[PDB]
Amino acid sequence: ATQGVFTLPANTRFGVTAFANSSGTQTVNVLVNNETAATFSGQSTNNAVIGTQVLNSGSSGKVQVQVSVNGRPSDLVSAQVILTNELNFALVGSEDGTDNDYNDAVVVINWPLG
Amino acid sequence: ATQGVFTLPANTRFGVTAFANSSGTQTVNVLVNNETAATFSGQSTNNAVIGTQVLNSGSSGKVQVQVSVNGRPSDLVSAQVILTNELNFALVGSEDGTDNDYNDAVVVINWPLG
Amino acid sequence: ATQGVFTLPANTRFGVTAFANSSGTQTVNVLVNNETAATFSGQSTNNAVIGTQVLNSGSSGKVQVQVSVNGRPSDLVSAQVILTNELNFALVGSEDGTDNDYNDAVVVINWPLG
Amino acid sequence: ATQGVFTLPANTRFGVTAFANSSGTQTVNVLVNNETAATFSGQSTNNAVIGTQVLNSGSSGKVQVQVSVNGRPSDLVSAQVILTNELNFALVGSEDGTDNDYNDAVVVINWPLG
Ligand SMILES: [Ca+2]
Ligand SMILES: [Ca+2]
Ligand SMILES: [Ca+2]
Ligand SMILES: [Ca+2]
Ligand SMILES: [Ca+2]
Ligand SMILES: [Ca+2]
Ligand SMILES: [Ca+2]
Ligand SMILES: [Ca+2]
Repeated sequence: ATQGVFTLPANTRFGVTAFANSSGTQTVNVLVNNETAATFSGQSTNNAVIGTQVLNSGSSGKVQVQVSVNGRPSDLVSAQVILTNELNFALVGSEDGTDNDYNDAVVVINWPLG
Repeated sequence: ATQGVFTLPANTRFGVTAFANSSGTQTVNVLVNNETAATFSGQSTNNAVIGTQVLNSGSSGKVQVQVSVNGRPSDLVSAQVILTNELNFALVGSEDGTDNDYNDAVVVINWPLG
Repeated sequence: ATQGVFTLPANTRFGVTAFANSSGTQTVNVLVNNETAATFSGQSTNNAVIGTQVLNSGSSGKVQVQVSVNGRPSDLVSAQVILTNELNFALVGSEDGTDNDYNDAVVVINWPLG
Repeated sequence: ATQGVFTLPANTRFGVTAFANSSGTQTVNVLVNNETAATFSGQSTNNAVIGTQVLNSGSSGKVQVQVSVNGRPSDLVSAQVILTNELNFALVGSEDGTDNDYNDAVVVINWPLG
């Protein structure tokens, strides 16, 4: 199934933050309406917060997270969870190798802000 | 129901990261086996990271997130989500007022690391 | 925080199913736009299905689950989870006593159908 | 990533329930410790409960859900969510065709019981 794709409410600010847990350098791209809106990278085996940014979901509300290592797409897992019918988290994990820890880059999207 | 309390596997490293979205200064305390292990404080209405840390769950695995504003506890909402039977997120939102956006401090715990 | 309240897409069929795990007879009410749309009542300590129904979310999309035992409201916990940006679960647990298992009535709402 | 595989606490009763939403007849197999423990089949486009059973997770705690339609494996999506650190849901959706609704067979596992 497709993973790392989320429909947000239109014209809404959201946070996106990425964490690294890998010997390989992670690159995280965040697309809004199919155009890159943020890119983060780093290399940590201790959960470094390699990047954070505030974005707007725009007219479409379509947000996509992609992760690559050495130019090769990682395998993604994702879900969205909503608490008290108000607080939203879109969650992504990724695997760059064979150990299947799926933490090599972790991406958290949250809304609303403010 | 109790919120913000999570049982992690014992003796496991985990990440904890807090974001703020409120005019009030947020104080996030993270307890491991009922003792304060980390504390983050800050103010933002733009989802700023007010702190991040890596902790060990210890012998009990018991982790609790508390959120307060000027010493008064916020109302918490939380859940744990597990992707591909491996990647864990413990998620907390909090409300310091009446608008019920539950984003005033947002706390993300993730494991495993490395 | 309020629990057991969910905003569904409008005019959408959804499933609602209730399970019981308690010495007490559970009464589950499902409200659509603040009006009772289904009521399930039964008793089991073995996860028996006490009711299942397909309902329409109507013009508002507002769906609320209430649980009581001998007329006393149970304490609720809830969340919504979305898989592959398409498959939705609205999940409710409830506690009628002191053991905090939160399984006394378990309610699963799923959509889309068909 | 692997989907439909869950690690439950050992020697624990759990509920497993399957719903159908497809023109094709669904076959759901539930494995405990790699051995078939339950099997459900049926056709519905109205969320019929094609099976519900209480099983024991045994010494391993390993539970796997497989879904097929006239012998062809469906593509699976899955996640686990835990509410109030007590109430567990393991969720599976499946796609047998081209529309990517992922509801063709829906399987919900819940624990603890009683
Ligand atoms: Ca890895
Ligand atoms: Ca890793
Ligand atoms: Ca607020
Ligand atoms: Ca706020
Ligand atoms: Ca109980
Ligand atoms: Ca019970
Ligand atoms: Ca389908
Ligand atoms: Ca379908």
